[PDB]
Amino acid sequence: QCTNVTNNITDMRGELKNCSFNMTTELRDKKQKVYSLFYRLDVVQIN
Amino acid sequence: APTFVSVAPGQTARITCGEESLGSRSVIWYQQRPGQAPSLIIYNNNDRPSGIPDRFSGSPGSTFGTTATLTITSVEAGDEADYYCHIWDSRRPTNWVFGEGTTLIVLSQPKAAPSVTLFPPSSEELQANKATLVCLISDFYPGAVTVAWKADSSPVKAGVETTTPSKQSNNKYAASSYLSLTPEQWKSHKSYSCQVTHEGSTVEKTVAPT
Amino acid sequence: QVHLQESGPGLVKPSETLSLTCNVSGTLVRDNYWSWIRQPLGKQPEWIGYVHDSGDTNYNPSLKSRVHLSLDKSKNLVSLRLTGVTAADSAIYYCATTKHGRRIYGVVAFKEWFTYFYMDVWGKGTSVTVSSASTKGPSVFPLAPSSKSTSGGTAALGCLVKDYFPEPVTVSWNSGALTSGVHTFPAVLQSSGLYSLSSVVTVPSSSLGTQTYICNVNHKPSNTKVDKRVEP
Amino acid sequence: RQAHCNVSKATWNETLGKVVKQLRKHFGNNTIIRFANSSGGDLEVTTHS
Ligand SMILES: *[C@@H]1O[C@H](CO)[C@@H](O[C@@H]2O[C@H](CO)[C@@H](O[C@@H]3O[C@H](CO[C@H]4O[C@H](CO[C@H]5O[C@H](CO)[C@@H](O)[C@H](O)[C@@H]5O[C@H]5O[C@H](CO)[C@@H](O)[C@H](O)[C@@H]5O)[C@@H](O)[C@H](O[C@H]5O[C@H](CO)[C@@H](O)[C@H](O)[C@@H]5O[C@H]5O[C@H](CO)[C@@H](O)[C@H](O)[C@@H]5O)[C@@H]4O)[C@@H](O)[C@H](O)[C@@H]3O)[C@H](O)[C@H]2NC(C)=O)[C@H](O)[C@H]1NC(C)=O
Ligand SMILES: *[C@@H]1O[C@H](CO)[C@@H](O[C@@H]2O[C@H](CO)[C@@H](O[C@@H]3O[C@H](CO[C@H]4O[C@H](CO)[C@@H](O)[C@H](O[C@H]5O[C@H](CO)[C@@H](O)[C@H](O)[C@@H]5O)[C@@H]4O)[C@@H](O)[C@H](O[C@H]4O[C@H](CO)[C@@H](O)[C@H](O)[C@@H]4O[C@H]4O[C@H](CO)[C@@H](O)[C@H](O)[C@@H]4O)[C@@H]3O)[C@H](O)[C@H]2NC(C)=O)[C@H](O)[C@H]1NC(C)=O
Ligand SMILES: *[C@@H]1O[C@H](CO)[C@@H](O[C@@H]2O[C@H](CO)[C@@H](O[C@@H]3O[C@H](CO)[C@@H](O)[C@H](O)[C@@H]3O)[C@H](O)[C@H]2NC(C)=O)[C@H](O)[C@H]1NC(C)=O
Ligand SMILES: *[C@@H]1O[C@H](CO)[C@@H](O[C@@H]2O[C@H](CO)[C@@H](O)[C@H](O)[C@H]2NC(C)=O)[C@H](O)[C@H]1NC(C)=O
Ligand SMILES: *[C@@H]1O[C@H](CO)[C@@H](O)[C@H](O)[C@H]1NC(C)=O
Ligand SMILES: *[C@@H]1O[C@H](CO)[C@@H](O)[C@H](O)[C@H]1NC(C)=O
Ligand SMILES: *[C@@H]1O[C@H](CO)[C@@H](O)[C@H](O)[C@H]1NC(C)=O
Repeated sequence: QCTNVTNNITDMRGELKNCSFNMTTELRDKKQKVYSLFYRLDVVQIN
Repeated sequence: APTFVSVAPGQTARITCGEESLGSRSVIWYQQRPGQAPSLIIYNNNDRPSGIPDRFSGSPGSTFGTTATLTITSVEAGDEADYYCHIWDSRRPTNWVFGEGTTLIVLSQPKAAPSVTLFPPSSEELQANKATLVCLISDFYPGAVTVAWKADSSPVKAGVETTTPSKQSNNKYAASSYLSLTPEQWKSHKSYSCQVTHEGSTVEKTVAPT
Repeated sequence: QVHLQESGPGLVKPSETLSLTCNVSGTLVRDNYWSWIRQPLGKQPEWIGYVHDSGDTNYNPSLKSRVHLSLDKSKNLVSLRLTGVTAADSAIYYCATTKHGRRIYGVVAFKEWFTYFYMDVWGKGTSVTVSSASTKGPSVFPLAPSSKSTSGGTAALGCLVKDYFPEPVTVSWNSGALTSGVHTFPAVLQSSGLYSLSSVVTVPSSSLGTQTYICNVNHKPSNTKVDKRVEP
Repeated sequence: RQAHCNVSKATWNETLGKVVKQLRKHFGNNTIIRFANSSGGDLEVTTHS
């Protein structure tokens, strides 16, 4: 679930995204919601 | 909304305005004297326009993670005013509303404690189904307002309106606080009160029906 | 020297087209940039968009649909137009010349620079308030002082004006004879748009028993004159 | 900011002039020798990966 990185759009058409995902952790039953950054070329849209 | 900063005459001032810097900034500072129009002090951070003294200095916009800062050293009496900052952040969109200004005030004489006088709503007002408490605050300096209405144990947040403090040809300022209630509410609680704090010193006076 | 004059009606009914005018002297209206800045009472200013020749004009995104701007070289003036005003538009509208700037943090080949604006010379402005309230006669109420309140004497005393519009109101005591210990705190503009003013007087606790304490309220727009006697 | 590569134009113009001179030996002294852009392919082939 990505949100475009903080930028002033003058076109800046940033490829960078800011995506939070439900990631696993050290324990099997537990999970965690962590975020990251990914360029436009690494991610595709899922309808 | 307003933020006050006390500075002794002839000493350095510290002014905070704006969010944390996410990109390279171009900060603008403005001077709004009481009643007058906002006048420009600093444009493009430390760089200033013609006719401005060097005591005003702006923090550089090259660093990231900090807030803008207008530094005034050895403040003269004329420098006291309201100061707004206009943020031009590369990461942030265009800002059309200035930041919350900082109210610089030279002490210009010793601190005075507020004189408070609380009056119950008029008996004539009960006939018109209107009840109003009046909390008068005067002979206080500086012009810092702290409204606190406590009906017995618990307070009432809504129904209160207060005006801006203004001096009346004296060091003191003029603060008047009001409260609109119903006749059945004045006889509901056992006693009301309006507390007034000033620079960390709270003064409380109560009132009870008859 | 640059002489900028801000002219406007100053009082406009709700849902009405507000129009102002900024007189300009010392320089042509077309050569320099122009901007409008309104400011609510007790709050921070607000950029209401700028205007310049060659189609250089941008608006505030919050009121972009309602705001308008225009210029004319012949008369050397700046005009502001706003349709459908409400009570939130009550502000002091300033008119100031603006200068642009170029701050570069990148290569500039890929638009890694941005333009910042700053207003150098301002004007007095005009105080514009939007309200539908008509002229209302003041209602006087007298606060009642406590009796023999303490060994310290000098009990208090005062009046109470309520629901009056518009300003100003002149408040005296005993038809000007009482001029000592007179407080007339500034009017508290209510949320409903009707001003309210109080006035208190410190009197001796001994003379509190029997004396003439009458506050007289005069209001010019309604030709109202009300006196009231205060006693414990 | 964007990732960018900066190459001096005097040197690139000078070297490019060395490559174009040699190429004429195979195709003739006076012929049009133009240089163009990538004509297609994946992101690998199209750019200087
Ligand atoms: C690949 O290539 C690209 C492209 O070549 C490279 O991109 C470059 O990357 C750099 C960093 O990676 C960037 O550096 C940053 O530069 C900026 C800008 O520096 C310039 O602009 C400054 C402001 O200029 C204005 O004010 C002047 C008066 O003070 C005035 O004379 C001037 O005309 C400008 O005014 C203009 O705007 C006014 C309105 O605002 C208007 O009224 C005016 O009429 C006018 O239109 C300017 O100060 C800078 O000049 C400094 O540096 C010059 C170097 O030639 C000096 O000659 C000059 O005296 C200044 O000195 C400063 O630096 C000196 C040491 O060098 C120091 O001694 C002195 O005290 C000063 O500090 C420049 O003109 C800067 O603000 C940032 O800090 C960065 O340094 C580049 O912008 C960017 N792009 C380019 C084209 O270079 C990329 O890096 C390459 N990558 C690789 C991997 O190779
Ligand atoms: C990519 O996406 C991720 C999310 O997936 C983004 O990560 C988020 O980034 C934002 C900031 O951009 C973070 O907000 C900040 O959170 C700080 C931590 O708050 C928590 O802990 C503090 C105590 O340590 C508690 O007080 C907080 O409790 C409160 O907040 C929650 C909501 O979060 C409310 O529900 C509660 O009622 C409380 O109010 C949290 O538990 C927080 O400290 C920080 O606050 C600063 O900024 C706010 C802005 O309104 C100010 O009001 C506040 O006073 C702080 O002000 C800072 O700046 C001023 C100068 O202007 C300084 O003077 C101050 O000292 C201070 O530095 C803010 O709320 C968010 O938490 C974070 N979330 C996650 C999951 O990571 C990435 O940023 C995003 N990145 C990109 C590139 O896009
Ligand atoms: C990270 O994982 C958590 C769960 O561990 C996600 O929270 C859940 O989000 C879903 C939607 O994707 C919520 O579903 C809701 O279901 C109701 C019907 O039951 C529907 O009406 C709503 O419209 C919605 O679809 C769910 O309630 C919610 N919370 C849980 C399961 O506790 C979270 O969204 C994940 N974050 C990501 C993937 O970024
Ligand atoms: C790439 O960057 C290097 C430096 O990292 C540049 O080398 C400089 O070249 C100039 C003369 O052109 C010298 O005056 C400098 O002293 C050199 N730098 C150092 C650290 O020695 C090089 O020219 C740059 N080339 C391009 C194409 O951008
Ligand atoms: C943001 O980009 C827009 C593009 O129109 C530009 O007009 C504006 O001045 C920029 N502002 C900032 C603060 O970068
Ligand atoms: C530089 O390139 C131009 C064509 O872009 C070419 O005409 C010119 O001759 C080149 N410079 C030299 C020294 O050959
Ligand atoms: C240049 O072209 C001429 C005429 O075609 C030819 O005679 C000669 O060998 C060529 N020289 C080179 C260096 O290619």
